[PDB]
Amino acid sequence: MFDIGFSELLLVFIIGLVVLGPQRLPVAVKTVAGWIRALRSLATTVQNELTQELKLQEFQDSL
Amino acid sequence: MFDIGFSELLLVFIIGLVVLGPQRLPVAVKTVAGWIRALRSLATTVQNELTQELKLQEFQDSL
Amino acid sequence: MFDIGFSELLLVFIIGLVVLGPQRLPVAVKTVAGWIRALRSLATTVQNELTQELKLQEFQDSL
Amino acid sequence: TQPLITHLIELRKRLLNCIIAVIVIFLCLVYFANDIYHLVSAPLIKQLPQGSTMIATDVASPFFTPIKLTFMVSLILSAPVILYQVWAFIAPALYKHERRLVVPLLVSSSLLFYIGMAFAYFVVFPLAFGFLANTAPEGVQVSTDIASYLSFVMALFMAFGVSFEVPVAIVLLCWMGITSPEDLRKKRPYVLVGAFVVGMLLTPPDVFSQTLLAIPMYCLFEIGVFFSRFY
Amino acid sequence: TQPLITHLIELRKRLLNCIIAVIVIFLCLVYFANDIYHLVSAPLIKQLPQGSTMIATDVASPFFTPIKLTFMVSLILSAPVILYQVWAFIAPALYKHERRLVVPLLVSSSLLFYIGMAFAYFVVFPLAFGFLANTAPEGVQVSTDIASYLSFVMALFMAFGVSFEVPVAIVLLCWMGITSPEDLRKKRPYVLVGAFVVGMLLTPPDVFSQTLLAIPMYCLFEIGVFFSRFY
Amino acid sequence: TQPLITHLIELRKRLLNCIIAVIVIFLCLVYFANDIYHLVSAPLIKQLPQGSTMIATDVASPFFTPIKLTFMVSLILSAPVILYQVWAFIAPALYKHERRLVVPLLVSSSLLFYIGMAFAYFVVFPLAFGFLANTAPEGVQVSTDIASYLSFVMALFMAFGVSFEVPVAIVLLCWMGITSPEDLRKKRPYVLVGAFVVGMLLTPPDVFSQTLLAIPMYCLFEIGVFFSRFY
Repeated sequence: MFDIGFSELLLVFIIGLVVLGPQRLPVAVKTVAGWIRALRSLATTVQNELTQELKLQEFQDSL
Repeated sequence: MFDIGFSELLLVFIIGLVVLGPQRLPVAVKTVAGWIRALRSLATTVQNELTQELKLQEFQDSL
Repeated sequence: MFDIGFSELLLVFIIGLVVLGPQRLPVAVKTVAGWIRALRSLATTVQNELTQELKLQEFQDSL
Repeated sequence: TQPLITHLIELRKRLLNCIIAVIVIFLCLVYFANDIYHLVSAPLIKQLPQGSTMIATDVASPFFTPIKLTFMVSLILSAPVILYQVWAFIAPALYKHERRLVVPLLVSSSLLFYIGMAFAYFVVFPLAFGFLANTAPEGVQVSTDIASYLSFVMALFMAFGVSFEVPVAIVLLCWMGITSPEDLRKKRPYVLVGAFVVGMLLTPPDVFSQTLLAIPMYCLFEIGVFFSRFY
Repeated sequence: TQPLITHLIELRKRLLNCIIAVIVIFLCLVYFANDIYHLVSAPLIKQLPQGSTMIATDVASPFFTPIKLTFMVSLILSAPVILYQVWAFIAPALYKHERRLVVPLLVSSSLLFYIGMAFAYFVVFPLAFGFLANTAPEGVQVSTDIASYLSFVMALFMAFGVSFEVPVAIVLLCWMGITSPEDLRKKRPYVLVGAFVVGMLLTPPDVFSQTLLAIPMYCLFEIGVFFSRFY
Repeated sequence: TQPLITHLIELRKRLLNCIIAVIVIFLCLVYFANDIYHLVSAPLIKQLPQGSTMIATDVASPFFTPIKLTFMVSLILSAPVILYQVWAFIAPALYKHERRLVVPLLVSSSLLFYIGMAFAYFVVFPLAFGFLANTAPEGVQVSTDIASYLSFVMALFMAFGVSFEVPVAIVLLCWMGITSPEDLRKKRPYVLVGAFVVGMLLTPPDVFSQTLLAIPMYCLFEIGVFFSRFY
């Protein structure tokens, strides 16, 4: 947690709405949300792939 | 955030359990959770219709 | 909050990686994640069972 | 076009006007930053013990804290402007003839905030500081930081301004059509938990502070219910 | 009726008893708020450098900090009452004859908390304050805030009370049936990461504090394993 | 074996080297803890008003704060060592001949951080402290806490070191192939919101601080775009 505040988060919405307007801000939110989706996709892939390397390689040597 | 703490959150559970008891507190939790569902329902609807007004209207003018 | 911070969380990953290595730390992450799953499983069961004891018993007496 | 785009177009304009109002008032009072601080610190300086003065433990506190005061003062001064734009944005949704009643209600809700601050500054601040300053344990020097004093002053100003509005709000709702004293009495247990929740989100992460701010809210709700019966 | 409703009925009663015990002890000691503070601040006052006293940078610190200390003192004093109700609420689930063993164990765990507090107050506090106070850089005046002193004192009391219980807990589990020195030795890497995580959840958000409190836990875990071999 | 296990094996070794470098430098400078603090506090002491000294409101501040500075002094000193290991871990992924260009670039990015720190210490610190100290309101004693001074001092070193890198980073990217002045001009509105977000994650939870750190980043971005046109 990087020192998140209530007034700090409201300002970004207030500053973002004024600077971007109701034509670029929602696109920015979608673009920002797309970055989170990529991080979740990377996290989902890495966690499964890392597990698929520890468990199977250890189990293969047992056989 | 709104200055969330551990002992602060435990007190509401302790105070809520004493004041409400095991007959009104679970209803309060369900009622409060219903408000969160309504906010999520509003957020889910607003986000979709906001995109449905930006992308199509811009794309309709292209045609 | 239990006073969560950024550098504090990075240290645990840094300390965890060095102490555990890339053969025990991912197992620890899976083991820790299993505890969260158990808490959610307990929370899911308790929330539904408590509702099934408050609402049904009150409604049964009405009949 | 179409709704859900023009709404933020309107809200962008209203937000700009609130920003313009805050900045304009702040720039006018930015020169007299210490003068407002002298007025704010006057109740404490008078009641400070002999040999005890105000201190600044932060490097930028001597400059930023008076500037921080002026920004908050502008926010309170521009509150009628901020509340006007919020009402105007929701005015098209209040064409059901409830707009007529809320126009003076918001105006009346503005004086009550200012009367609460005046009551705290003139009646409570001399009494609170006259006791808090001259009650320290033996061997303890009361050197009040000017940064912590501003937060204490703003907390009390917010607390007393909100405190004055609550009984009148309860009476007004319980008067005409919305609520009755019986309904508010049966919601007493839920307000107590609500007071703790509201106080938790308004106080710093300390159990003592939440426990101390929540009780006045329950007390304010109690007298409001009592006063509504006298209608 | 039925379980999960009577369980919270019991927990409500036990929570009330803990609340009543805390309030009753707090009200008894609320009058002597500065007297306990004088006892708490005595180790620091004795070792304070000449010309250096204690200060109060917060407006409400002269009154609330002694009040806060008595509240936490009531919590420690009422800990046997609090622990009794927690045990009683889980007593029906411990009908497997393990109830007999835990009745003295919880009692024996209460003195160890107080012995650690006494050890910190009588042995460590004079030694720590005698060094921390008289080590400031040149030109730095040690003006200790009373509000920050309470947090430092309370953390040390919590740290030493927890510190005393850990070796005995390790020995007791390693004694009868639960663990062996071999098992705890092979879990050494996980305790080190666990110490940092516990340090996260108990120290303020500062990387120095977590790194500084976690090492004692690993050290306390180390000696407990060492003592278990001498069984 | 196979990737995603050897990668963390390599990262574990690189993390150890960074940890060893930090510890080794910290241990060398651990004895001169007050000497560096005297150097750090020298700009403030010179500009401190008559009768105003530095204070320590925390119990362990007289010993922890000089220790804290040395640890974070070693972090800056070991930054070239830290950056080398990060580059080496990503070096196999940069076999596309971009490795040749980034080796001087990371080295060149190291002096800019130090020049910014030197500029703040030698040019800005005497100017800022000479104004901030001698601007307190009447009746306010400037007794700066050594703990709060360290956080203020290191924020400025972080701010100015990052500030020096931004224009050169913009020019270099806008120079060869990555960007053009036209592209960075059409991304001006997004940097303004991005500056507020970056400041929000870097400043304490205070609206005043985020609003105050965000503007310099936008200003630094503005001059960088201006300088890129002069290519």
